[PDB]
Amino acid sequence: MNLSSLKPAEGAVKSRKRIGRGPGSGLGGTSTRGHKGAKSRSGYSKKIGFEGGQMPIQRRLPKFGFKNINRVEYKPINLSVLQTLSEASVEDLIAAGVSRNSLVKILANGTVTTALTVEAHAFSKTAEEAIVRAGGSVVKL
Amino acid sequence: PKLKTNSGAKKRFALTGTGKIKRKHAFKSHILTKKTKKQKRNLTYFSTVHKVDENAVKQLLCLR
Amino acid sequence: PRSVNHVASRAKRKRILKLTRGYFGARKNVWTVAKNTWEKGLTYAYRDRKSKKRNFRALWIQRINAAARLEGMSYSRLMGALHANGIEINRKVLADLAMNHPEAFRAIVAKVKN
Amino acid sequence: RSELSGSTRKLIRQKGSGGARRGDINSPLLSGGARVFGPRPRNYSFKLNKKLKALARRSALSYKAKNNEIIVVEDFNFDAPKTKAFKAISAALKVGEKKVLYVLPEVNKNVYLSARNLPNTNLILANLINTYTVLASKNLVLTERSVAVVNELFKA
RNA sequence: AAUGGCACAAGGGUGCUUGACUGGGAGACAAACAAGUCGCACAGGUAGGAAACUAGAGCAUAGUGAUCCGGUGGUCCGC
RNA sequence: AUAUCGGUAGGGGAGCAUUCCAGCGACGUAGAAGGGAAAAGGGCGACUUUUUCUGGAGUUUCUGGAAAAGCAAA
RNA sequence: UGACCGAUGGAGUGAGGGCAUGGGUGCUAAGGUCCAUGUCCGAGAGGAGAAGAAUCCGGACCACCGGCUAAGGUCCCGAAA
RNA sequence: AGGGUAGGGGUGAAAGGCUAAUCAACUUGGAGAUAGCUCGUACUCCCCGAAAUGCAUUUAGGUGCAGCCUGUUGGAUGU
RNA sequence: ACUGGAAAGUAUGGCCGAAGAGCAUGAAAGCUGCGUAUCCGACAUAUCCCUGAGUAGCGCGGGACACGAAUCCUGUGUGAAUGGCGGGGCCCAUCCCGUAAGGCUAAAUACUCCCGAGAGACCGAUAGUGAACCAGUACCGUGAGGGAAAGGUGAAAAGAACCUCGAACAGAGGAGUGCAAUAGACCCUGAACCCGUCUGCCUACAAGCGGUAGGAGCGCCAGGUGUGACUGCGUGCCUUUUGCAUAAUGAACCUACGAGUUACUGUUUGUGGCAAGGUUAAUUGUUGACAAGGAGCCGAAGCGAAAGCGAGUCUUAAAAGGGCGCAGUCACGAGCAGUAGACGCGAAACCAAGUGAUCU
RNA sequence: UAAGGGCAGACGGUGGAUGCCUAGGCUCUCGGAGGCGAAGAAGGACGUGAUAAGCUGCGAAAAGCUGCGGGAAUCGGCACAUACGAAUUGAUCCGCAGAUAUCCGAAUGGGGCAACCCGUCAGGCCCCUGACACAUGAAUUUUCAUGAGCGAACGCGGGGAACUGAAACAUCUCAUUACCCGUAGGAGAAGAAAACAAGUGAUUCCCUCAGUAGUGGCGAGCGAACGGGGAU
Ligand SMILES: [K+]
Ligand SMILES: [K+]
Ligand SMILES: [K+]
Ligand SMILES: [K+]
Ligand SMILES: [K+]
Ligand SMILES: [K+]
Ligand SMILES: [K+]
Ligand SMILES: [K+]
Ligand SMILES: [K+]
Ligand SMILES: [K+]
Ligand SMILES: [K+]
Ligand SMILES: [Mg+2]
Ligand SMILES: [Mg+2]
Ligand SMILES: [Mg+2]
Ligand SMILES: [Mg+2]
Ligand SMILES: [Mg+2]
Ligand SMILES: [Mg+2]
Ligand SMILES: [Mg+2]
Ligand SMILES: [Mg+2]
Ligand SMILES: [Mg+2]
Ligand SMILES: [Mg+2]
Ligand SMILES: [Mg+2]
Ligand SMILES: [Mg+2]
Ligand SMILES: [Mg+2]
Ligand SMILES: [Mg+2]
Ligand SMILES: [Mg+2]
Ligand SMILES: [Mg+2]
Ligand SMILES: [Mg+2]
Ligand SMILES: [Mg+2]
Ligand SMILES: [Mg+2]
Ligand SMILES: [Mg+2]
Ligand SMILES: [Mg+2]
Ligand SMILES: [Mg+2]
Ligand SMILES: [Mg+2]
Ligand SMILES: [Mg+2]
Ligand SMILES: [Mg+2]
Ligand SMILES: [Mg+2]
Ligand SMILES: [Mg+2]
Ligand SMILES: [Mg+2]
Ligand SMILES: [Mg+2]
Ligand SMILES: [Mg+2]
Ligand SMILES: [Mg+2]
Ligand SMILES: [Mg+2]
Ligand SMILES: [Mg+2]
Ligand SMILES: [Mg+2]
Ligand SMILES: [Mg+2]
Ligand SMILES: [Mg+2]
Ligand SMILES: [Mg+2]
Ligand SMILES: [Mg+2]
Ligand SMILES: [Mg+2]
Ligand SMILES: [Mg+2]
Ligand SMILES: [Mg+2]
Ligand SMILES: [Mg+2]
Ligand SMILES: [Mg+2]
Ligand SMILES: [Mg+2]
Ligand SMILES: [Mg+2]
Ligand SMILES: [Mg+2]
Ligand SMILES: [Mg+2]
Ligand SMILES: [Mg+2]
Ligand SMILES: [Mg+2]
Ligand SMILES: [Mg+2]
Ligand SMILES: [Mg+2]
Ligand code: NA
Ligand code: NA
Ligand code: NA
Ligand code: NA
Repeated sequence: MNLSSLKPAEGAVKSRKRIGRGPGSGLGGTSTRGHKGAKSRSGYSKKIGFEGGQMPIQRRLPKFGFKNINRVEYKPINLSVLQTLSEASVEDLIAAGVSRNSLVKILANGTVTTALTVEAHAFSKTAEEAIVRAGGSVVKL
Repeated sequence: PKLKTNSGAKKRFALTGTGKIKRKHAFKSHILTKKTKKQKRNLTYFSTVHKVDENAVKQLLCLR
Repeated sequence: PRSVNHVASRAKRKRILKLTRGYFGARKNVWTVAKNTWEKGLTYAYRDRKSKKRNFRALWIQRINAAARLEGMSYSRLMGALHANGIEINRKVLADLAMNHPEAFRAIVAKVKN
Repeated sequence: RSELSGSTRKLIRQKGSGGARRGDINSPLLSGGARVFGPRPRNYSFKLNKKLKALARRSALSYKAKNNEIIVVEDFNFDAPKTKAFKAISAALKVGEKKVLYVLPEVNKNVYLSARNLPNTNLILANLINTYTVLASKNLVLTERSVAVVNELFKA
């Protein structure tokens, strides 16, 4: 093609909807609005959370809980991912192949079966047991 | 401008892993005694938002 | 950019005004009166295309009745005899023969007048 | 309506005049009134992914190469700006009949001045190649160093 | 109150008692939503009884009404 | 192949015309646009072609793009 | 038959009415009023009843100067004894 | 003839009279106030096609959610 | 050379190009004019030991801070210290940070009455500024104030000597100019509503939305066209309604004008690019384009109010006894939503600053 | 018989649609500049031409006067004009610098119904004239500089609504908005820790953090900062 025979992909573009332009279009007259009432007027909007005067659900259910402003959240890395990284080094925590300046926690999802030297901020008990069974090392910092 | 979150909704609702909305149970009568000890149904277990009432809590929490 | 379709807008009216020729008074040339008259005529034309078949069948039946009563029979008796003898000549052909080919109509009548 | 120059005074009283009820003079129903939903100043820029744009550039270059409208000439310099010299080069390369795009590796002030006045010719650096500029011209003339620059910069 | 039930009584007496329990809800009824109704299994330890068994209040259906903000008794987070 | 195809509110699909833009093709004082008359055409339609008179200088096809993008009643 | 059910995008409606049946109310009145079960008008053209929203027959893709029927009809206006 | 009292302010031998043909003032601006109300809403062809009920409501000619329509889908059962 | 009133048009054939931007010229010009690329040019005139007292702090009443009672401010009443004092969200202690009651300070930021150079998938005379022209004019009002309509002969005025009718150019018919005067001053083009003349056919026994379907005769230019005796059927349209010929609403008619738009943020979907990853924002370089910018955002683990544990977790003394869990991302187009006047016209009113006692 | 009427065609009238055209608007970009005025402003009045001036220009020296530089044949402004003159001894025109510049207006000698009336003192002419001076407030020492008024937006400061939303309404919102008033500069304001925080290191602005922390008849709503990346 060139600039004189441009073509988009089939179904990529579509004409917009135009209302109030006659009977043949199927969208004239009342222009998809119905007949009367509040919803047919210019400038109508929905009051969000308004149910006609009944007590709304966000007011009749109770508030619960509190959030911790000093919350430590780790990033879950599993043993199967650790194996995948190990298969094309031994000393792990390279993190350049994945997080970006965060705390990491090793969890037990697959298996290791290979001697690693995994270093991470925190570990699971099953993770440490699996590393020991595979004949590896755990460094926690 | 960006859509604003409803403050009461953000204090009353939470999201789960599958995208379901969980909530606390309001009592029928909040004066315990003269109500059967089976009030653990509304006193111990978090429930979910009914599918019919859904999309309203979503719009309250900015369709999240 | 600013788009106004002056020529197309006027041509649409002029085409319909060409069809409203011959009407009475304002109905021939005054746009909102002429357009109103034209569409009612179109509904009339739709109904009249249906009623034309009824009218022409009634005319054929009346002419056949006259010719058969000349021959000494009524329309209903002649049609009963024709259907019993199983000939498939339709009312338009029978009326055309009755008005223009009386010898052929006489032949048809004599075949079934047994 | 809010930026017309007429006053906001009600033109006629609400009831009793016998005509249509009227507000202020800036109404769109009145001759010389407001322009409803007219144009507003706009920014028409939109975003395409970098990989999408690179793929489009490669697609345009491949279209040219497949349709056999790419020819490679030696690098040349002009001692003085000479439109006749550039025209002679174009006629020798047989790209004077239609639109042609030259791809150069460097500035080449004299060459640019020589090519400035010719109708169906365009000049562009190799590192500034874009899909529209490639597709706009019938023929594409690369130089020896332009081939190397395009190969090293727009590869993969 | 009315309706339905009730003799192996769910009606009336004595004796002993605290199950007017803790942790609970396979499964259903009903229902715009909010609310509502019946009911586990098993474990801990009891009451009655020779045992079997029964007891998570009352023959059943009315006897209240959210959220927010406050009070009281127990038991994780703030600077 | 069979079946189906009345429709208000309303949902869905496919298109015509208008103004400007890019690319590619064209037309015009041997007569452009506009105005009058006539003729033909379209699964169907919005509309499109052709001839002639007036007119006396601009217009148009195809593909894609963008909207001050269509009136009978307030 | 085919559209029943799930999940999702978009709605409109939330003034109904007539007839038949079972009832309440009224006066065993109302083209009255309030419910239930069907149906039609609403949103439905065509035929008969002189002329009638919902009574009887019947659901209109377009064309035809072809044929058969439904309700109801066949002395003339007006098709057919 | 000249002067003074200015907006619910003045003035009123009191009628809520008069205050520039305006009185339970005028001009400009906030301002395109608000109007759950009335009216109006423009090219074409094709396919499908309702509701006028329930619950709640300072609600009753408004609205929320169900019920009934439509588009795309995945299961299958609906009559 | 051709056409033309007139070539810049067409067709040949040449030439310049650091100049093929443009405007004008009797039609559309690289080579006719002014210009353009490029180079050159200014007599002046401008511009470049000491250490902040009615202080810190405090009581009462208020205010600003995102905050509707920690920090900062103060109307009222009080009132120190010289390592001390202040702050880290009520209050105390430890710790950490800082050094009030004195002052000045460029850059990166906001805006356009004005001057200069440019641009537009902006308008083209009911549009675009109210104002293309005599425009804040005419007109209206005591006043503050409100506030229009109105562009186009022709290339060139060559803007019609003279004649005829007529009292007169009032107007016209000629002559003449001109490509054209049916371009003649209101002058390009010259539509509709509305108003006439001529020609053809019909019409004075006939009765309802004015058409529609049949159908003689007459009349024109070879199968088309005008009219139409006579026959059948037919209570306009919009809106609003359970239901409208309705005696419910609405319009004198024509031409022109007139009402779901745009921005941002979500969400769903059609089509695409990458893919366990996806994508840059502000901004920065080289010349709108290429290249750089990884800050940030989503995804990649969940459960629990939380500490926390983790393909588990919560409840429990303990139990699956119960609850919740065991391919994305970035765009382009389209639907919908919210926030902005948000489909258009329409109140009665409320508030602020002014103008009026020339009437009464 | 058509008095009249109906339909069609042709040709006219009226009217000014449409098409084509236009420097008159609209929105911006880049670079400058960001004031004028008591040495009298903005804005006006009255004049000024060979022929009345409606605009334009100018000011009793009045479509104009002088010098220097540029330049070379027409010129004497425009609303469809003739006359009469100027000009190669260099007009007209363009750039820079000068001269003149009536009256009102902050208006400033005193008044006043703006564009007018009435004065005093020093001189000069000659009851009347032309030319001087004669205001007020603040630094100031009666000598001196400065100020007053006007004017686009942007800045800072002093006062400060209501309609509206919350489906009523009073806390709340609209909004420290509209509006009134005062006062700068080319920008203004801010700015060098009795700071944030749980190591950074003065202000200002942009992108994020984030519709998050908070706040709120915990309703409608409102809504940061730390940190990170930049401009400087
Ligand atoms: K008992
Ligand atoms: K009858
Ligand atoms: K008959
Ligand atoms: K030229
Ligand atoms: K002409
Ligand atoms: K012309
Ligand atoms: K005419
Ligand atoms: K007729
Ligand atoms: K009426
Ligand atoms: K008086
Ligand atoms: K400063
Ligand atoms: Mg519809
Ligand atoms: Mg309509
Ligand atoms: Mg309506
Ligand atoms: Mg209604
Ligand atoms: Mg509605
Ligand atoms: Mg409104
Ligand atoms: Mg009309
Ligand atoms: Mg106003
Ligand atoms: Mg306008
Ligand atoms: Mg529009
Ligand atoms: Mg339930
Ligand atoms: Mg059908
Ligand atoms: Mg249909
Ligand atoms: Mg011609
Ligand atoms: Mg055009
Ligand atoms: Mg197109
Ligand atoms: Mg329009
Ligand atoms: Mg129109
Ligand atoms: Mg209702
Ligand atoms: Mg109802
Ligand atoms: Mg009734
Ligand atoms: Mg009855
Ligand atoms: Mg209806
Ligand atoms: Mg029906
Ligand atoms: Mg019928
Ligand atoms: Mg039969
Ligand atoms: Mg009274
Ligand atoms: Mg009066
Ligand atoms: Mg407002
Ligand atoms: Mg209004
Ligand atoms: Mg159907
Ligand atoms: Mg609904
Ligand atoms: Mg010739
Ligand atoms: Mg011409
Ligand atoms: Mg105008
Ligand atoms: Mg006379
Ligand atoms: Mg002519
Ligand atoms: Mg004309
Ligand atoms: Mg008679
Ligand atoms: Mg007769
Ligand atoms: Mg009624
Ligand atoms: Mg009727
Ligand atoms: Mg009405
Ligand atoms: Mg009327
Ligand atoms: Mg009517
Ligand atoms: Mg009208
Ligand atoms: Mg005419
Ligand atoms: Mg003098
Ligand atoms: Mg000189
Ligand atoms: Mg004075
Ligand atoms: Mg309110
Ligand atoms: Na559609
Ligand atoms: Na009074
Ligand atoms: Na006549
Ligand atoms: Na004076």
